[PDB]
Amino acid sequence: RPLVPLDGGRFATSDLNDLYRRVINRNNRLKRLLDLAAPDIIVRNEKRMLQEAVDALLDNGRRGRAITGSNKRPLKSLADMIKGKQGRFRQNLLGKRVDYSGRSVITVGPYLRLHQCGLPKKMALELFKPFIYGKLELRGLATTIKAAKKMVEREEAVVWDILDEVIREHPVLLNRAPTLHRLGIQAFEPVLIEGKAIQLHPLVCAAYNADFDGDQMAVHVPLTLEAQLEARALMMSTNNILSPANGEPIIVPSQDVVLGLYYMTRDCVNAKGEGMVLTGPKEAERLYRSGLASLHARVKVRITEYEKDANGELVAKTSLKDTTVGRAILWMIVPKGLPYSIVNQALGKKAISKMLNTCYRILGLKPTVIFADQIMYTGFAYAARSGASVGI
Amino acid sequence: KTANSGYLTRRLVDVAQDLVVTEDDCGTHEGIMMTPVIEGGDVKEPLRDRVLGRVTAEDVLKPGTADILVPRNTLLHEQWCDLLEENSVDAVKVRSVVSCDTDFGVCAHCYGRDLARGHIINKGEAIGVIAAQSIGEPGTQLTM
Amino acid sequence: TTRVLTEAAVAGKRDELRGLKENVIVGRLIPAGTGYAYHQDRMRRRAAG
Amino acid sequence: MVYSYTEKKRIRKDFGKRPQVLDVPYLLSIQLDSFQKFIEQDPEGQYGLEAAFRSVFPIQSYSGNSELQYVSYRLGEPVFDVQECQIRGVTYSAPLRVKLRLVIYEREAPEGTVKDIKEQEVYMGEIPLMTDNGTFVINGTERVIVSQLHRSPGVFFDSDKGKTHSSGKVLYNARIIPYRGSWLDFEFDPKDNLFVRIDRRRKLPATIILRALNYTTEQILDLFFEKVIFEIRDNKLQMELVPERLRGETASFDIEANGKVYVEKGRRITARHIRQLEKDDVKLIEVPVEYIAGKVVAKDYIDESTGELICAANMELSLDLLAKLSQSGHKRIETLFTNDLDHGPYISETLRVDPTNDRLSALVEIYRMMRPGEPPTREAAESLFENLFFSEDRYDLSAVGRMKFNRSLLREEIEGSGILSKDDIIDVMKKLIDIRNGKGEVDDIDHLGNRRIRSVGEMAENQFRVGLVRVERAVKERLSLGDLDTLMPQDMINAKPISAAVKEFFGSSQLSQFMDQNNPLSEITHKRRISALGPGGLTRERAGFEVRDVHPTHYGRVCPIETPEGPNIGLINSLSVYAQTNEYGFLETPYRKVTDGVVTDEIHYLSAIEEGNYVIAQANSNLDEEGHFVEDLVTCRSKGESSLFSRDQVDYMDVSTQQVVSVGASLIPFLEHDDANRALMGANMQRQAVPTLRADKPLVGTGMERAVAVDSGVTAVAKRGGVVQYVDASRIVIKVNEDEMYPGEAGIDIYNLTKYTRSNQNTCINQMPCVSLGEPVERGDVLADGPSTDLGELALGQNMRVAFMPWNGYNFEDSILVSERVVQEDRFTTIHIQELACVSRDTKLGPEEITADIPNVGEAALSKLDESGIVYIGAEVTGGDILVGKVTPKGETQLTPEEKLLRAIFGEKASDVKDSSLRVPNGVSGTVIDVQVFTRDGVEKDKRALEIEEMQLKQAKKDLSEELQILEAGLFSRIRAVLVAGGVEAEKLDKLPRDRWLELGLTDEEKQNQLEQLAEQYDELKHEFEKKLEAKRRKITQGDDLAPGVLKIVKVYLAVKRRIQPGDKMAGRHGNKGVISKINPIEDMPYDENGTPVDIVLNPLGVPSRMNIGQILETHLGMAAKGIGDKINAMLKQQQEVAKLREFIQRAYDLGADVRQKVDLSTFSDEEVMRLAENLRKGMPIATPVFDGAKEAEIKELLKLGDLPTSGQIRLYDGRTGEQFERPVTVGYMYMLKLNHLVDDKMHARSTGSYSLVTQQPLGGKAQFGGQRFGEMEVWALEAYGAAYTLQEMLTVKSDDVNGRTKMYKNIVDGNHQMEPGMPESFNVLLKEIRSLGINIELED
Amino acid sequence: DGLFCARIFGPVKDYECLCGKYKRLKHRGVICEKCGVEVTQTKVRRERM
RNA sequence: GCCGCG
DNA sequence: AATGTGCAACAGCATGATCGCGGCAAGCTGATCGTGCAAAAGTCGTGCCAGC
Ligand SMILES: [Mg+2]
Ligand SMILES: [Zn+2]
Ligand SMILES: [Zn+2]
Repeated sequence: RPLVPLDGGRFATSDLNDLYRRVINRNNRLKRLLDLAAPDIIVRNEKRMLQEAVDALLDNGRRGRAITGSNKRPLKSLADMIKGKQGRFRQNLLGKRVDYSGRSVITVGPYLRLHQCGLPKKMALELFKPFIYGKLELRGLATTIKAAKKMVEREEAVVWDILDEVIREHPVLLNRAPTLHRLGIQAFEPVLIEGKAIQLHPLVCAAYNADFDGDQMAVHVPLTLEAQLEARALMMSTNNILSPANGEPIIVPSQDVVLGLYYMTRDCVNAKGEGMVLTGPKEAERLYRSGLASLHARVKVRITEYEKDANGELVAKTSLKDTTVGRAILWMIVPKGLPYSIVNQALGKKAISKMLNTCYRILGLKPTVIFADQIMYTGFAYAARSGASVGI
Repeated sequence: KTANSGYLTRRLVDVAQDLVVTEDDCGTHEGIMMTPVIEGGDVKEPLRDRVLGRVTAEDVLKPGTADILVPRNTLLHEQWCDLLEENSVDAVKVRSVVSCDTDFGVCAHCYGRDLARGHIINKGEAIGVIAAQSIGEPGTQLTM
Repeated sequence: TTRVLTEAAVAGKRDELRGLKENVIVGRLIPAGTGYAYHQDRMRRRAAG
Repeated sequence: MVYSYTEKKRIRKDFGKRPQVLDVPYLLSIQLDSFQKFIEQDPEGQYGLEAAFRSVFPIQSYSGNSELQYVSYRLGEPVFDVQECQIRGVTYSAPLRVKLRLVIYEREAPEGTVKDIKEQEVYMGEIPLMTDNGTFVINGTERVIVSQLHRSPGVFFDSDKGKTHSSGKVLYNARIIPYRGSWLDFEFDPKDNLFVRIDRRRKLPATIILRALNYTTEQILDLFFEKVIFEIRDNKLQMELVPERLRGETASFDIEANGKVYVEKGRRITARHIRQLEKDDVKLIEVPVEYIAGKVVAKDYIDESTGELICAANMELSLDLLAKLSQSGHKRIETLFTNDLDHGPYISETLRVDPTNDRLSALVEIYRMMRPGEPPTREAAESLFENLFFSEDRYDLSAVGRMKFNRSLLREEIEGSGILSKDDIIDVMKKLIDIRNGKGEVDDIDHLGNRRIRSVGEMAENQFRVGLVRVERAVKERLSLGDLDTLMPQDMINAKPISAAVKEFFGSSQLSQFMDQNNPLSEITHKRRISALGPGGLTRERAGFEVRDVHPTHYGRVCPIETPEGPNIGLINSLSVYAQTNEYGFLETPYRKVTDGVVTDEIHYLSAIEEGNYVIAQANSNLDEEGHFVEDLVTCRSKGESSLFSRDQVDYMDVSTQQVVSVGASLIPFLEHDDANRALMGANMQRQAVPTLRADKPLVGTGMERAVAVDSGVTAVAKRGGVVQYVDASRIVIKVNEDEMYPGEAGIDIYNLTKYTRSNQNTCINQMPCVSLGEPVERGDVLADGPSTDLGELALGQNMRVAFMPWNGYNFEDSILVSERVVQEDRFTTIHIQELACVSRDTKLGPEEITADIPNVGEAALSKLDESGIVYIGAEVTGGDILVGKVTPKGETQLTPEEKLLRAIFGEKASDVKDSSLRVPNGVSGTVIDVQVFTRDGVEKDKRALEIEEMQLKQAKKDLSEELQILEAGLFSRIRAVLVAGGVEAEKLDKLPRDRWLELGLTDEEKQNQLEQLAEQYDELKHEFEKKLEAKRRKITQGDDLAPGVLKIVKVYLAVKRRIQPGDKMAGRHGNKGVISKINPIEDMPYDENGTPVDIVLNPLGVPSRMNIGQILETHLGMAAKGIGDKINAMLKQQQEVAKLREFIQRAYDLGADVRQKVDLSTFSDEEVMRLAENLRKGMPIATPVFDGAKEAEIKELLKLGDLPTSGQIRLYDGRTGEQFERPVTVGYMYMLKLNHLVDDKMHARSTGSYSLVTQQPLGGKAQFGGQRFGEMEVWALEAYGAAYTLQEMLTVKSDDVNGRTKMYKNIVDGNHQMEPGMPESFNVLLKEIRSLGINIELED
Repeated sequence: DGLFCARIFGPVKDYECLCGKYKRLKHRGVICEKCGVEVTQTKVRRERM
């Protein structure tokens, strides 16, 4: 129950100090008037006053409509100041402000992988100060800890190189403010960037319910071997792909990725190239990119699929398929083992989550992660190529 | 409505905090009968959605008498669900957590597979907090 | 908390720290997840003496 | 004439389509008028200070024969003007000097006086004044006071929706709310019992107050009920006939009229039988005795034989009592109606419940109920009841309260006593009874006819009245002990309570908050704000759904769009453009009268109540030239609804199309194409824009920007505009034209622009001139434009070439992709200014000195400090460089030999005294702008102080010598003319000084009259100039009387230019916001066939799901405007001859379909046309009013005139691969804003810092080096993951384990990564807190 | 014998005791004759009741 | 206590 | 046929009503007397010897 300091040497009595002083005053007065053979009524009055004061101390706000003071506001007694909101909410029970932590605005980084995030070099070198001190001391650069502290303060180039070294495989975990479900806090491998805003992989945004319109995220550093393994094997974005509420995938293409995948896998009645025969998807990409064919053109393409019908074995079948150029170009991205029938559609955010789900249920985890990253890359690329826009 | 959602999820988390998977299999025969959720003149919940990733409590019988389709105490995955959809199964008896009868926890078999990963759930997964968060994450989009 | 402590204070009960919030409050490993394995070692030693 | 001089410089292309009847008001009428009413003298005590003074004074002692008489008051001149007052950091205020006198009366002679001391004025208090913009600069801040929306005092009936007892019975309650006092409640018990609630205490039976007003049982029964008479003579037992009352009843027996059967027993009860009975004139007829059994006697008949009588009111009758009254001779018996068809059994039940029937009994009962302490003795209950109600001072509902009270009860008179009578309670009780029966209806509480607005003047008056009664309670005491020697200063003036109350209100109150300074728009919005919270208002948590909704009466009074988003939605609003306040304070709105079928021009302001009965047209109703309605059946609002009405039925018409939307929301072009919520976000987001280096006008505006810029007060506006004489980046000097001139001393106008000056939000406030030299200026023109203003037009953003297209995922979600050209051209670069302060204060060990020589600090740090110890002006500082060198002394009096050796080797101080110098806080950079050292009187002046003072003197003399030079030139001209009239020496007379010794004497008349008067005027001018200069110099140089402890104050200003970067937040004015994602190089952006690249690339997916078509329409309109600008710039580049340029500009301005703008360049000469065309080179600033702006055809044809594709989309080529994008892309010019939310103030990181004294956890938030809060839900998520070790380290090692922290740090630096956890200090604190109760909690083993 | 006391609740600054009779690490757990203060770590200001 | 941010 | 007991309706009181984050002023405001006397402790004007 520390005393509030003020201007000069004067000190301000806090809440519990006031309550204790009041209790002591009434107790002392009652004790002194007991031995004076005082009349019964005054003794009774003082006993009642002492009992009232003790009750106000021990739990204020009941039996006497609070005792307040100096602000016309009820005084914070022992019961009220248990913990924040009378429970254990604020300074105990999962309410601790944590050290080795930071906060910044989030922007979109489409160049990232599924397991990577962008961390500013200024936000680091401050979260990772003790690690950098240890590396400086261990490399012989700064013997004394004072030398290491001064060298980090002056931030020479060697400090930056050592920071890049300590970041290498140290996952840091980001969370957004209303952590509704468990996917609202995830561990990413940091990539040092020159900036002041955290760069977040777009695919994970749906998990965070995060849009890049002023949102901010907090970064925590798991500074322990066990904590590092826990972040890598339990909280990594490549680990929690499906939402643990219904089982449907939660890292799915959204917005521009869906627009790109839909624009790519569509057909029009007449376009550049019609009924033309292609030896494979590579010829389709060459024809589109050089401009001799359209993305929506209908062609016949030789396509090889792989099936897992044999026990843990992939067998290939080659056939000529009526498709479009865009679907053939997209086929170079699907991992081996998925049928071509998952691409011969329009892929409107319901076919694409279904195709990711089938990839997970047939191939595994890591091929699905690679597939999701490649889907986001190609969707962004072909949405930009599409030039889709809204006009009046 | 956000305040109501937060209070509701706090209550759910606190009521369900003390529940983790502690045993591989309680061995009970008890279970819950599951049928496609139907009201009026339309289909709402097919049996595939309601039975996927659960463990059968009794042998499932094809309408032909004395033909065991899927054995007792097995996990139903997409292959099993498709196989039972090929036939005409309409009610499946699958064990649930309200009859695990184990002490201070839930059997890993009575509880189905965890939805986050394809495999069955492992011992020590705090499923009460997960369930509370799953129920309370919506609510901000329920029109009260 | 006024009602819960009052009935606990009179009855003279103990917690035994079996759930998650009990272990989180006192800063011990929770009995769920990677801390589940550690908690089993402590339980057998208690029974054995 | 048609166009003003400032408007002629750049004329917007208004799209109009509907003439405006009345122009927009001042936009600041509420605050200025309220304070003017509060301050100015009023010869009748209606409002302001005079009203309070007349309310309190005169006051006399208790029969002391001594009185204080009040005679007028005055406000003195403020000591410092608002500029200096803001500079020093003192409150802008004026003194009160009231003239009051003492009169001492004769003790022996009643009503006679023996002494009359009429002393001069006496000083009390310091009243703050508002500036010309409506702000109270107090304590060196801005502090706007926000208007309040509260419940008008009066009578309100409520129905509680009829769900209280779950029985479906609707309970009606009436409530009387005074302006100042205690309310009254009347409530209904579901058992049908009246109840009364005083001061919201427990319920009591209602009849107690009726008994308390000397009302007997018979009288109250007669007042609250109608009485019939039953006559029993000769056993006939007849009954009076009242056919109107006998509506629904069952005939218990045959009913005959004058011996003829009229209605049979149980016959038809329809209206036909009643009408037939009423048609026949029938006297009283006999009725069966069974009917009277259920009746209740009303009066108390007295037996003539004996004093015994049946006085039991509310009691039924028995057969024996009939014989008893027949014996007593009671031929006629008065009984109440007892009829339940429309009326009902009321009041009688409450009186049956409570047996008290005497005034003393009721008074003692109510005294015990209100005051549960000592019972009274016939004197305390009466005084207590007197103090509650019908008390002149304790209870008071204001004139608005009396007006509302009378109107709610339909009384013809409006003015009345501001205190309750005995009859009004009866009337309100009867009204509650009748609304219970069914007559009348319950009124709405959210209705704007029941919500009043209190502005600054009324609240200030209330606080002053509180202080005044507090001072009166004190001055009353001494008059019994005061002799004739007492004077008004010694009459317990007691300025302290008055000043304390007024300062406490103005500075620290609920509704007097820091005024936002971003742009002039946020200032002007904050000034005209309606807050439902406040002292006499309602709290945030105590407001339900209904209070924060949009009521149909909100139409032209309160904006439906502009309001805060999260907590305060609906509780904070803004006035519409045209809304004002009644004489009482209710919101009113202008409308145009309609006579016959024509729409006249006379304007009537209608309140919320009055508009309910008239039929009001719509703003966009077609009209002919004569004013008639074009179409017969027009839209209208009749009673809170809308429908189609005939052309002769309407009674009023909307004045304009901006009536609904506020000033903030009337700035969004194409508002009618925006979703209401997105428009709300856009309006609330416009106010956070940061003023940029260079203001850039909106290419797509509304036309309200001139009003906002001019009436916001940031700009410099002429008041007697003549011809500009001198222009400088700091000053503007105008010579006023002779047509308007105050006689004597000639006259010029000098405007001193406020240069770089920090705002409340640490932005920069800067003014730069708009006029060049010799340029004529008219009254009301803008001379300089403040922050984010271009030529007197609000420009709070910049025009950016925006292309709507997804780009490689860099504009995912709401992110914004920006080209490097935006950064290169220094668009969106903003200057931020910061304050740092140092204080030289006395200490126990001695005085603190500011010296350049700082012990222990080397020469390198002192490089940027002068000989006085303060940084040079313009020094660029960062990190932790010393700004001022302040030294704190230390006490040493035990002189020890080691200290002798130390003192001998080093200096006389030997660094004994510590140093506490002002250093830049870490992470702050900039260049020093100004230093504002202040010194105490008596203390020696600082070295920089003389420099600053001499600068002030030089500026003052430079500014004041201009009028001196003008006046001396005029006098010299007059003298030259006089000497020309006689004895002119030509240039020789001009060669010698002093008019060549005044040209000798020449003629006698000239020497005696002309020369003498000229010399006299010259010497008087010299003397007055000298004395005013001396007074100004004495004013400038003096010792400040600072706080007793402080001896010197130093203030240092820093300025830093923040440039745009990825994390920064940018938004359009249509609710579309985002953060930047990447700063693309110039060559990577998409370009059109002309090779010019776009500046901003936006995501189209944000348009359809948000429903901002205002985005797209503004984009197309900006493209068309820039096309016209490019055409003008092209025809200007090749030096095309003027006439074709005038013709093209005319064609551009002559566009549109029947637009009310008729700008014609024929009346313009060549020079002004060339200037305008050079001003339109960047684009044509076209404007669309809010709800009647540019149409599709107008936009398309505007694009056509500029040789642009009418579709609004062009062909874009990829900047990296050169391939054309497959589809056409929407490209235009959108006007974007840079919000105040920048990553420079939002990036934070911590690894170790300072921990709280208790709970030993890291502190919270930036500026204290805090750690992010791992809240409850974060731990829930970690538990859901199963992360036990991460959770353990987040709970103990990182935060609370005191030894775990150090061990973990040592393990990390070693390179061990080992936990070694422990015991959180928070749980030990909790254990000690629980143990400090009576409860034992321990740790078992 | 105040609410904040030094005889109880432990010392105020480091290992120093009031009146400066015994103020160093050399003396430990010693109570001054003048003042009942004992020399200790003054982190006991959070524990003594 | 007020204002704002998601 | 009058009487005692158990069940139910109405009033009053306790409880809780999301998570992070940023910035600014003003309060944060705060005292038990004197008592008058020994008892002790400290202090000041003064004289002392030891070093240059
Ligand atoms: Mg957001
Ligand atoms: Zn089980
Ligand atoms: Zn001591």
